[PDB]
Amino acid sequence: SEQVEKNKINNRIAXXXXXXXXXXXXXXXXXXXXXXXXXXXXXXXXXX
Amino acid sequence: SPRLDHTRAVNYFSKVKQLPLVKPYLRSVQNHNNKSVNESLNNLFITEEDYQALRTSIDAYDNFDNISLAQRLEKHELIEFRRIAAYLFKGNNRWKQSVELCKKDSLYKDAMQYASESKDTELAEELLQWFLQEEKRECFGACLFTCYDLLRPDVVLETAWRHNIMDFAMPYFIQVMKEYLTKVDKLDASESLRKEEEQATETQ
Amino acid sequence: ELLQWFLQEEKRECFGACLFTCYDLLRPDVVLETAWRHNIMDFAMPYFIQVMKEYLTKVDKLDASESLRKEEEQATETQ
Repeated sequence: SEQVEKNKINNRIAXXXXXXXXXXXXXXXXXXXXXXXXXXXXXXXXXX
Repeated sequence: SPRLDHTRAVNYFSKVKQLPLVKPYLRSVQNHNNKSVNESLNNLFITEEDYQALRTSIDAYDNFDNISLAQRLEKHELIEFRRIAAYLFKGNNRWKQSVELCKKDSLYKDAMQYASESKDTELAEELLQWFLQEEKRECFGACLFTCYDLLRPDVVLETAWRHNIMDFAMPYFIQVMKEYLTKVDKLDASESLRKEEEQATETQ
Repeated sequence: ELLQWFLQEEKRECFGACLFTCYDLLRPDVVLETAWRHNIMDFAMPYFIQVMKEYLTKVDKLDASESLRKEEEQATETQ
């Protein structure tokens, strides 16, 4: 019950440093976030 | 507790269809790293759907059959274990987890993170070459690849020219390596002058 | 400062982002990119970017040359 219930919930809510950032950043192409700012700014900056 | 062999107990429980009573019996215990413990213990956390414990139930004690265990997990629908069976099979060995993907379990997410720690460099071309024919986040692909030192050489930066004329503009990274290969050049020219300077001095 | 401004207020950015470069290099990667964030289109021009290329391919010439200098004398005086 609860587990299969917990199941569906997902599919339902919509160096090290550099790596982590880039990851929690992604969404770039999704709409060119690296243009608006986020993606491009964050990446370039904490990427040099 | 002290002064049982455990090995001669779980056996009487398993062929009993009642072993779970010992669930807590496995609580303060499981320090013994014993096999019957983890072995069915996992089998327990598996059909029971426990992941928090199961994960921690093995976040230390590594005494078990690192194989078939993940075989029953893959056969699931609830990715929880199809997500850990993914881990369980990879376990401090990143090559398995990626080289075993395809449409399913191709998560635009963890797939862009479990490659990074790899060492079989070329596997990047493996993944990337694939990104091209089957996905579009090639951007995040061909990029997160690069930024870690350089695993994305000239070989790949070109593959995209012959191939995809259009599609390639993105760079964050290609330049990270540029002044990087312009800064190591800084300090290098610096020590070159070091030499020059001392030489001319001691010998003028 | 100047360049960032060229972009938002003028178009000769070409002569701008260029006469900048040709002198050693004061226009690093930092600036060559600042222009991307924005302008996908608008950037093709180069005269200079390559002036620094074989420049950073010629200083490499003489450098490999002295590297071999070393190699040559070493192997000679000793084996």
